[PDB]
Amino acid sequence: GAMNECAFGTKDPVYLNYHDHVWGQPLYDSKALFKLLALESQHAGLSWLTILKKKEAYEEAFYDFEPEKVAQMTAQDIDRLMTFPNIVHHRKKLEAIVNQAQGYLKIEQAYGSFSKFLWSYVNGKPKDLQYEHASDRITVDDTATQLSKDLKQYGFKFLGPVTVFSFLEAAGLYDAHLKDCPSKPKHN
Ligand SMILES: Cn1cnc(N)c2ncnc1-2
Ligand SMILES: [Zn+2]
Repeated sequence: GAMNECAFGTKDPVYLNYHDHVWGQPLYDSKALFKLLALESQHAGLSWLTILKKKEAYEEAFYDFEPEKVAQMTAQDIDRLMTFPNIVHHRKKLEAIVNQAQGYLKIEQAYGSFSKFLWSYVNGKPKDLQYEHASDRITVDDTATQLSKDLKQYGFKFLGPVTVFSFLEAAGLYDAHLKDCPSKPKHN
């Protein structure tokens, strides 16, 4: 039915729990948003479920994505992570998270809150994309393109427009659930 169409055809409870409890569900906590963003940056070349299943390994490797701690990681820390089990052993991908954490800190210095910075891109409330079929879905748009360009100036890496669009859907700044999906959030 609708949930199958909405949730990328999966019957995996890990992915379904993610669909129901995280994906497209508005998230306002700054450190939690950073986490989703950093995980999205690890996707390219792999399946998304692959990254999802590596989440706990990443949390251990990156101090539960606490940006103050991640931003201080050294080349020697990355050397160590290249053989840490069950994260993606892609050196630029791992280095990118450290750079992202530095950029988060710069944003917070200028704007107070990474969450307030991000939510501004949708005027403070979730944009319902109003999809009816999975075939309606696009992979990038103007807002994601702008946010991608803007993050670069603060030192974020591995976050192109398509990747940022995926993050907006995941964080619930965009609601990409189908109209009849039982997990579609209510809006006001
Ligand atoms: C298919 N899919 C579902 N959820 C996400 N967060 C994703 N990121 C990249 N691709 C994704
Ligand atoms: Zn859904």
